[PDB]
Amino acid sequence: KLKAKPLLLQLPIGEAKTFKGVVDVVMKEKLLWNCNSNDGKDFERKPLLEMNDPELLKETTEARNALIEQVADLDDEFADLVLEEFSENFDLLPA
Amino acid sequence: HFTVRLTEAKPVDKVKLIKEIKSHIQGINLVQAKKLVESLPQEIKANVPKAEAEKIKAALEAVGGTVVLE
Repeated sequence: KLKAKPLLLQLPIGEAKTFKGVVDVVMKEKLLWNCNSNDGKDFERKPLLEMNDPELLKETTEARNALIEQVADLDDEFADLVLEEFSENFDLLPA
Repeated sequence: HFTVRLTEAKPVDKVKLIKEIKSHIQGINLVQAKKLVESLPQEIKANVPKAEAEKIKAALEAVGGTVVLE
């Protein structure tokens, strides 16, 4: 009902009072917040818990594939680059 | 009904062909479309009506594609 195609870039951990962190799509990392003020003065970067959570890994890679598909269908030059170099990789490049 | 065939893909229209294929098939993915476009000669659609075949061939040739009908 807004009539605009969105590009999801982040996946929350929880919804109802359990949203304690986010998972980035372009960077394949998780950001956590455990404090009251400034939530640790920074965000804690432990990328996908070092290849340990299969569900998180699968969701993150599926989100990355969806984002890549969206951006490639939208832009033509990026579509050309995906066509030319990173087709079967599905993991083009970090950032 | 008619059948459509993509004969050759132009080196400079490689970028524009894939988007048209994606918008025309409506059921294919990006890498599958790329394999379709790199595996010429290869069929695109079959048992397509005449008007739809004309529209898709016109849209495919306006972006730099070699299209034939059988």
